[PDB]
Amino acid sequence: GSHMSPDRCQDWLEALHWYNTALEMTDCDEGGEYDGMQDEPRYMMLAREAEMLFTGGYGLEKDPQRSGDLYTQAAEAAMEAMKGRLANQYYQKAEEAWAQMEE
Repeated sequence: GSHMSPDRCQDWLEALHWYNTALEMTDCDEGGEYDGMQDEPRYMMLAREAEMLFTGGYGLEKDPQRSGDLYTQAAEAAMEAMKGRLANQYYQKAEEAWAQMEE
């Protein structure tokens, strides 16, 4: 191969189609695919803040609600960036965030 490319363009639809109800673990197969990603990834920022809202971050109080809202937005931006694995994980984390309120 020349360079790992996001040829898994259908995988993010597939991933979100099967859903991820928090407690569903996946392969977590997120390595490094460099093709078409000519953009400054917003989903990492959104997920980083979501993480700060999840476990408590730099001046961010833990809030499962905002945490999931940020993770769901992050998943949108992730699946937008042809990265289904990230979208799935962030969605998995969004579900976990709210699941913590019913546990």
